[PDB]
Amino acid sequence: ETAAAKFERQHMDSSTSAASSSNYCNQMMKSRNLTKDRCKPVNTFVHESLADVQAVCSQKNVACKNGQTNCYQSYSTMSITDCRETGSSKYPNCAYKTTQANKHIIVACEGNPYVPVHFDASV
Ligand SMILES: Nc1ncnc2c1ncn2[C@@H]1O[C@H](COP(=O)(O)OP(=O)(O)OP(=O)(O)O)[C@@H](O)[C@H]1O
Repeated sequence: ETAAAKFERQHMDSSTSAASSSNYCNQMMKSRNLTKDRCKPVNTFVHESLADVQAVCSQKNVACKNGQTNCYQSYSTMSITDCRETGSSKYPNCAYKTTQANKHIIVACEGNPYVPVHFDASV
């Protein structure tokens, strides 16, 4: 699995313009293998074309949280959904608070082609 393909699986959801229910996260985290070896604590999904998110690799260059300079912030807010684990969730019954938002995404890019491999933050 390429880092790029991995990024699409953990972070991308073109299927829908946003989460409708408070249990998007439960379905999505399970169905993308994010709750397989353990319950991943937090995970953001992005509801935009794969082309709109890839285009972020030549938008606003900013400093990554780990110190590298291959991070880029989007000029536009984008539709995102934050999944956060509930303290009353125990593997294997992973449970998640769904949160819908419009924020700028920050991603790290790499490769030829230069594509997103890492989600750094949203602002
Ligand atoms: N500037 C960077 N910061 C962090 N990771 C980076 C950076 N640039 C490239 N990467 C690469 O991205 C890959 C994926 O990182 P990671 O597993 O944290 O992705 P993620 O989508 O952030 O996962 P999570 O949702 O668990 O935070 C790593 O193999 C790493 O080499």
